[PDB]
Amino acid sequence: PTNFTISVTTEILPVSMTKTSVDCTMYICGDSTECSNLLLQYGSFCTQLNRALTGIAVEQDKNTQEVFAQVKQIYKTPPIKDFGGFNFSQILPDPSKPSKRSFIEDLLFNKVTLKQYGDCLDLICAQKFNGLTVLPPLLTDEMIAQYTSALLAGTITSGWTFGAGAALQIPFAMQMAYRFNGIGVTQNVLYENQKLIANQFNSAIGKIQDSLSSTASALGKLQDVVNQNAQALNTLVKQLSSNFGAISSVLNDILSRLDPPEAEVQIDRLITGRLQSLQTYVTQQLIRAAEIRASANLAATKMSECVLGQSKRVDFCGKGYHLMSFPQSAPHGVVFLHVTYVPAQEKNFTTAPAICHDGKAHFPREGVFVSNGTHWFVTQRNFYEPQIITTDNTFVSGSCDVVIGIVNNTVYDPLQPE
Amino acid sequence: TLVKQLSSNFGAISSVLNDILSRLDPPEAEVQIDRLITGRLQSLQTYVTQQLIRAAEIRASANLAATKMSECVLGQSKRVDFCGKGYHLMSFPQSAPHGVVFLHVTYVPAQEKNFTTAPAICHDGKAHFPREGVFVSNGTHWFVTQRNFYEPQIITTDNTFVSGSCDVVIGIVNNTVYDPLQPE
Amino acid sequence: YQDVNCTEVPVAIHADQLTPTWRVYSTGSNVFQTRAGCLIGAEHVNNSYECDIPIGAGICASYQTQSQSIIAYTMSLGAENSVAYSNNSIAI
Ligand SMILES: *[C@@H]1O[C@H](CO)[C@@H](O[C@@H]2O[C@H](CO)[C@@H](O[C@@H]3O[C@H](CO)[C@@H](O)[C@H](O)[C@@H]3O)[C@H](O)[C@H]2NC(C)=O)[C@H](O)[C@H]1NC(C)=O
Ligand SMILES: *[C@@H]1O[C@H](CO)[C@@H](O[C@@H]2O[C@H](CO)[C@@H](O)[C@H](O)[C@H]2NC(C)=O)[C@H](O)[C@H]1NC(C)=O
Ligand SMILES: *[C@@H]1O[C@H](CO)[C@@H](O[C@@H]2O[C@H](CO)[C@@H](O)[C@H](O)[C@H]2NC(C)=O)[C@H](O)[C@H]1NC(C)=O
Ligand SMILES: *[C@@H]1O[C@H](CO)[C@@H](O[C@@H]2O[C@H](CO)[C@@H](O)[C@H](O)[C@H]2NC(C)=O)[C@H](O)[C@H]1NC(C)=O
Ligand SMILES: *[C@@H]1O[C@H](CO)[C@@H](O[C@@H]2O[C@H](CO)[C@@H](O)[C@H](O)[C@H]2NC(C)=O)[C@H](O)[C@H]1NC(C)=O
Ligand SMILES: *[C@@H]1O[C@H](CO)[C@@H](O[C@@H]2O[C@H](CO)[C@@H](O)[C@H](O)[C@H]2NC(C)=O)[C@H](O)[C@H]1NC(C)=O
Ligand SMILES: *[C@@H]1O[C@H](CO)[C@@H](O)[C@H](O)[C@H]1NC(C)=O
Ligand SMILES: *[C@@H]1O[C@H](CO)[C@@H](O)[C@H](O)[C@H]1NC(C)=O
Ligand SMILES: *[C@@H]1O[C@H](CO)[C@@H](O)[C@H](O)[C@H]1NC(C)=O
Ligand SMILES: *[C@@H]1O[C@H](CO)[C@@H](O)[C@H](O)[C@H]1NC(C)=O
Ligand SMILES: *[C@@H]1O[C@H](CO)[C@@H](O)[C@H](O)[C@H]1NC(C)=O
Ligand SMILES: *[C@@H]1O[C@H](CO)[C@@H](O)[C@H](O)[C@H]1NC(C)=O
Repeated sequence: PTNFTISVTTEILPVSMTKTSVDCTMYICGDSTECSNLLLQYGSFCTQLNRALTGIAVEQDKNTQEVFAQVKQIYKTPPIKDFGGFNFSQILPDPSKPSKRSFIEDLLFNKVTLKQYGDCLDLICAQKFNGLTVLPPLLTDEMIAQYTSALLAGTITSGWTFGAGAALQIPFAMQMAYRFNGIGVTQNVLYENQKLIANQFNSAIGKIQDSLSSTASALGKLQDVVNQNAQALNTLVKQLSSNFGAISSVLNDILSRLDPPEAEVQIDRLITGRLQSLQTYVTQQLIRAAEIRASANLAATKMSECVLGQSKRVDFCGKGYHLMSFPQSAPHGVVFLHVTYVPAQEKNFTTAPAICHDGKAHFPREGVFVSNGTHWFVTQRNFYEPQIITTDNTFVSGSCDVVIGIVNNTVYDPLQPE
Repeated sequence: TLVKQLSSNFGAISSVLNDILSRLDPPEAEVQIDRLITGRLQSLQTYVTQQLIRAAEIRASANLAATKMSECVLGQSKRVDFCGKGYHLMSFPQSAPHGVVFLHVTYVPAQEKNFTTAPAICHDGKAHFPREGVFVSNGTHWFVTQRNFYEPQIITTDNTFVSGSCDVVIGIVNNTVYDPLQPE
Repeated sequence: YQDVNCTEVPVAIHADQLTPTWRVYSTGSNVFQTRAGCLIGAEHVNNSYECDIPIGAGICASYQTQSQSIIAYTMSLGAENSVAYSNNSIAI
């Protein structure tokens, strides 16, 4: 390749789901004394449900604490100075935007579509009277943006050094130079093409927001976790119209027409049928929590390795060669913006494994041997930048009979003119 | 819980199976026995389902521990925060009942100092870049260090390499580069 | 109380048919309106410590010895810090 490209990509991950609690007696009996006294000779099928649901509920906070509370020193966003030509305005928080969240986060919170007791006195009040309650998360949406604005303000100021100890400042260009040097290319390639790369990054950031503004199905993973947790609670209430073999599904039309010995046969069918629905609900919630947990662990690993460092793992932090990442918070999830280096318009060349000068075989230290038809040069393999074959580009080993495709050329001694 | 669940009469007249067989004849007893049987199978099924659900988390923890044993103990990982906090050097395993304990050894940088830096050096019409470290200044002299430990040296032609001229690099400074074999 | 005002607790729980011992947890002088309901029985401080008993919506509670009482507060994310950035300055 002879030129390159800077590409910014997006990845979206669920981190947590809603926390619920169920009142056994209110769902089954419903402020009846004939019932809830028959539902006492049944077993302990109501403490064992609220143990499991609380185990689910208290884990959704560890999920968030693992992903976002990576570092617990709240670094402050510096008054935007010059960063070499890079413009981090759409991702750093604005003073005037609500809840001090950035432009991109404001775009993200609108797409995903998520009652006081004075108002219930619809379908939320119908499930509030039957014992089903939704608890609030511990870490609010303003305490997560402050973690994100510190993760994003330590990395554009110190680099990779604040996820391994104390933060050490460094100019941004001299950080991007080391990041370039970590993927194979050398420093002068960045130091001589700084304006072009700054413009490419600034023009690639200004396309993610345009994509997010005219595409409804952008955050599709984060909507299907809020749809299912509402579908389950809506099914649990619709399941109260079923008479599981009883004469009626209403508990006040059995207690007003039959005497206790003749009523306990229908009440004991309704009780048995209404416990099964609760058990099914709990089992399905336990099964979904195990996927949300895996996604939270993946997001924590990705935060530790793509944001606080620079990964060599292929396709782990985007497509291409990884340079850096920036996190943004989305409701019940996380969004990573990955920056990658993609090679570009390339050219054909003729190659050789070694050079036979006068009875020796010279091999290249770093790059490869190429020919423009009549001359031989040495380049680096990820960017066409030719040089002259000397004794400080190569090293000697053996003779010119074991290497298969060895060619004959000259090697210029650097200190022989002197 | 599975044993405490044997005191429940799931709608039967009693939870004890010998007080139903000693007071009722088979046709009148099979209606209560068939309620106790149905109620006592559900507890076993719930127990089995919950055990199946917990085994899937223990399996994931075992797989994570196996990967961590392969990469932190038998090698040296470059992955950040995978084998501790800092830079990973080595690990040692210890066995605990129903588990494993890793002792990670890490290198943490310490008391640091401020310096003035430059991207390149303009000697006489060339731009020299450092091979490994960075360029620093103690106020009046320029040295080259390694980035993770302050150990200064002298800018020569075997610490740097030449590329281009002094107009494309933005913050290029002017200094001298000492040829190592020129005295000789 | 999960989703009620701090002036509608007496009417939401029917605080007139309850025992006089239950009727002390529905009155004033300690009411505190969080974003997750109304909290009664906890002294509100203005500092920020680490979370001890998580209540929710950013509010935690603990048992301190100011003699002894339960205090509710807003949890702290961490220690504030800042880093001196410039375009010709490194730290080693
Ligand atoms: C490597 O690729 C980049 C593109 O990624 C090339 O940069 C481009 O250079 C061309 C020619 O200088 C620019 O075209 C110019 O467009 C403006 C109007 O926008 C016009 O007024 C100029 O007269 C000219 O036609 C192009 O915009 C620019 N692209 C960017 C993003 O800067 C670069 O030249 C390539 N380098 C090599 C070594 O081939
Ligand atoms: C960084 O980019 C932002 C977003 O483009 C710039 O903010 C505005 O940009 C538009 C078009 O680029 C201008 O018309 C406005 O005047 C800009 N300012 C306002 C009022 O938001 C921002 O200026 C860029 N930052 C720098 C340093 O140029
Ligand atoms: C391969 O590259 C070499 C080196 O650039 C070319 O040699 C140059 O050719 C031009 C022809 O106008 C001369 O003016 C230069 O003096 C030659 N050397 C230098 C110092 O650049 C060679 O011609 C190229 N071969 C092809 C086929 O392109
Ligand atoms: C590359 O150089 C070698 C010499 O190092 C050339 O090998 C000679 O080839 C001729 C026949 O053309 C033999 O008679 C000689 O004995 C060979 N070796 C010597 C001692 O010169 C080889 O031909 C060259 N290949 C080319 C021209 O690409
Ligand atoms: C920066 O470091 C250089 C090199 O160590 C200092 O130069 C030395 O200064 C002392 C002053 O007493 C002289 O005795 C030495 O001969 C100088 N060079 C050598 C060979 O070490 C320079 O003064 C330092 N600058 C500051 C401000 O500390
Ligand atoms: C660094 O060195 C360059 C020379 O390589 C200095 O550039 C000269 O600056 C003067 C004005 O001060 C011009 O009149 C000359 O044309 C420039 N070039 C030449 C040919 O000398 C530059 O000023 C130096 N910068 C410093 C002193 O830090
Ligand atoms: C290189 O050569 C191949 C085969 O001759 C040709 O198809 C291709 O277009 C050439 N140029 C490239 C790959 O840039
Ligand atoms: C490449 O293959 C051709 C065709 O077999 C052969 O003539 C030539 O010697 C080969 N070159 C090398 C360097 O192997
Ligand atoms: C380095 O400089 C900054 C700003 O001048 C200062 O706050 C700090 O104490 C200095 N020393 C360090 C970071 O060791
Ligand atoms: C650093 O910034 C100052 C203030 O804008 C400027 O005067 C100076 O030239 C800059 N230095 C470099 C190396 O960019
Ligand atoms: C309920 O609380 C809200 C604020 O949370 C307040 O505006 C409203 O007046 C209250 N209702 C009363 C006091 O009846
Ligand atoms: C906390 O701050 C508020 C507002 O200034 C004040 O009214 C209240 O008395 C303070 N409480 C304490 C514990 O000082």
